[PDB]
Amino acid sequence: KENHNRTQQQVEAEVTNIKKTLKA
Amino acid sequence: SALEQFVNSVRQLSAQGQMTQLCELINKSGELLAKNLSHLDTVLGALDVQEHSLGVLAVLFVKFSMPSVPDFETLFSQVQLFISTCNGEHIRYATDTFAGLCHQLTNALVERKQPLRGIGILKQAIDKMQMNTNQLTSIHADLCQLCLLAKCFKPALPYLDVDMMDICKENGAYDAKHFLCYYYYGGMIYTGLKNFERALYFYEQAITTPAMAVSHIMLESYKKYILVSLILLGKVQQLPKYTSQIVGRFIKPLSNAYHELAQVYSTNNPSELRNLVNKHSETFTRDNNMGLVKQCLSSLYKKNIQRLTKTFLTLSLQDMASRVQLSGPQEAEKYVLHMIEDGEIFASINQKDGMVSFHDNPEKYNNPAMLHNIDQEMLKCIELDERLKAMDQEITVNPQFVQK
Amino acid sequence: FSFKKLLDQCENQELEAPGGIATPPVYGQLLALYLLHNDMNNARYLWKRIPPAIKSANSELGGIWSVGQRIWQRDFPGIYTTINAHQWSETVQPIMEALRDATRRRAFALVSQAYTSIIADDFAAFVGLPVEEAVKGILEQGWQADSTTRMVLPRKPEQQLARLTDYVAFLEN
Amino acid sequence: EHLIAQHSAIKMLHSRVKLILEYVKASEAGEVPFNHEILREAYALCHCLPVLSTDKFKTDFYDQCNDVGLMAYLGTITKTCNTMNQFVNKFNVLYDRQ
Amino acid sequence: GLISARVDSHSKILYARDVDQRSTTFEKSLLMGKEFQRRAKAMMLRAAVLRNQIHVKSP
Amino acid sequence: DNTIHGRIDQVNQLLELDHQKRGGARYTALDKWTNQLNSLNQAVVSKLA
Repeated sequence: KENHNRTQQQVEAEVTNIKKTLKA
Repeated sequence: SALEQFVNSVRQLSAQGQMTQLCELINKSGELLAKNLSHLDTVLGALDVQEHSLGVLAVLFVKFSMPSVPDFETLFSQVQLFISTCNGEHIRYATDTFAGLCHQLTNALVERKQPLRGIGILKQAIDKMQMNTNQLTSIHADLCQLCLLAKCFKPALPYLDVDMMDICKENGAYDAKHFLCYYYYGGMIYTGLKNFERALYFYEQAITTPAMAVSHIMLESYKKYILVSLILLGKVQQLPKYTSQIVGRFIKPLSNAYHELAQVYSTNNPSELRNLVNKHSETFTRDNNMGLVKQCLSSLYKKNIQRLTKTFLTLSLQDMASRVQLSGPQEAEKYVLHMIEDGEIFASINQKDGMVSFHDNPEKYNNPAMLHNIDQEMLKCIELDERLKAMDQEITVNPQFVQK
Repeated sequence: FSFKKLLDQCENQELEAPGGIATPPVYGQLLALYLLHNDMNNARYLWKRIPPAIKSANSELGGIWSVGQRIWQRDFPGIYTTINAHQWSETVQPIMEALRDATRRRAFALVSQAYTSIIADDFAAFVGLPVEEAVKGILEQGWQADSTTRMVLPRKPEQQLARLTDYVAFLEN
Repeated sequence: EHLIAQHSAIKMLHSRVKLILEYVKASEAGEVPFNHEILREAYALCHCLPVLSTDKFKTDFYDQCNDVGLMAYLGTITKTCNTMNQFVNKFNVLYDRQ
Repeated sequence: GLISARVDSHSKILYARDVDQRSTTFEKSLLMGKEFQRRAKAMMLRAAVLRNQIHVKSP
Repeated sequence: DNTIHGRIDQVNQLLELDHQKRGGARYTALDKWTNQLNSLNQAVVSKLA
């Protein structure tokens, strides 16, 4: 359970970072 | 003279990076490269051979004539040694001339009619060119033909039991011919070993290829699809919804004998089927699938006998060999015995009374071994879902899939 | 046991060892050993791919593809008759010494659930023994014969807790 | 959280079987007066195992196991269909040319 | 599906049969699972070919 | 006329009455679930045309 939610939160963080850098 | 600069460059450009410019200068050709290079090939292979050997051999092999003249044994030995011990991930930087070299080797072997030496060569080339084992390469269509023209079906089995989930782009090339040929030759191989359940799947994956023109590799994948579906099942299976409309417009009218054969193999009556096989004997033997058609005629009897189990609990052998038209209790005895031995029917013979007793009671699901079956079928779906999630997260983070 | 290792050894020596055509010893060994494992689909192609020069020179191989057809068109008396027809060197003698046992066990397993009452004369041809010798040896296994009519009646003879946790952890993610 | 409710009841059965075993060994080697009644009831308790290993039991037990296995199989098929739909929806956005 | 019966053509007796609900359920569920896995593999291959844009040109 | 819940046995001159009721609601539910998944899967797959 811990590994699955860490992976999900990391994917979400990567997507958020991509969204932020896309504003260029 | 000038080649000495070219040979040295690959010596110094390699083993230190600069791999982008290496493929650039390899693509600069050399205008037949002074074809007498057979001496410099061995020395250039510092460490585990090299990459420029691929560039030399690709030019050597396709001189569109006299491969390398009668240097064949030496050329074949060089190709075999190179492919066996090319090593390195560098061979994946140029999966455009590697596939070309393998294709040229396959064509030469097929022309020279020794398609058995190359089965061992295109087994390391596949193993040392794909990222993982679930990736389809253009070489998969060469092994499945080499091991089909030279009846040796078992070496290809490890490469046909993998469910492919990715297709190599090969940095250009990879026309649809390779994809169609792999899924046609695999179906032919599986049919030859009497594995019809997966032969039908392999043929279906070739018919449903996106198309806009008729190709004579999809016609002889519908003609055989009909027969394999009539052998494995009692009817022609329905092609998937996303099937290209070209199959339903020109491919279908071109195959009219086989649809007629299915029509006769829709009302259970071997008398008309036997006549139809002979009336259309020219078409069935011109397409080379004569022998896969007689299997349908032999399977009609085995289908009728199984259909007897849904109505009868005990039948007489003389009486049984009058509804399935077997013409003799003695032959019906062996027809039932063969089906019992193959696990197609559940019955028992009584030679005293001469009667066949149908059991129709295979299994009650209270076995600790059926739990193993459910466990395996659950594990396969678990792995499938994990794969789907894995190649879904790779799209969720795609920079292109944030703007749309 | 040991025959599977021999089989894969001949397969490897057929694929990579020769320059396209292998020696008649390994060719015939593979052909005869395919029949032992009941792999007629592969044996037919092995016979079809043999060059038409070993066949006309080493005729003994043509003998081996004389047992095979008998397995192909299932004919137990044909199998037993043809096995006892030819002979070769010490390469197929132990092959057709386990093939005999395999065929005789296949016949016994065949007439144990397909037939519930069979003539003793037909049973003798099935198993491959003389009728008198067959009936006397039948009675030990418990199959009840019936004399004066020769109608033998064959008679039929650790981490689960981890797996369930793995399924639960998957369903709930 | 379900396995802990079954981890606190086995821990109570174990800590009693262990005490009974210790008392039996003490009576054997000699530490307490030889009481016949206790050593007879312990024999009966030992003879009580296994608990109902009849042939009809290991058909109902396996019936239940197979029923739950099939239910689990269908649950995984449904979850895989949901993942199927999610991936297909996410795919027909990027690689759409119509 | 009009009469759920089986003919015994030795003593000429028409027996009434009863379908086993549990066995039928298990059989059809296993068959559905097999078909679903086949369709899943086919769709994954279709996704690969669509992603790579493999088709035969009219030329 | 739905008054006796049984069936006759002619060859043995019997009357077999219906008395046992196995689980008929769990297997029907499982059949409905299987049949509905068989259609949902096709509907999902056909979206990738």
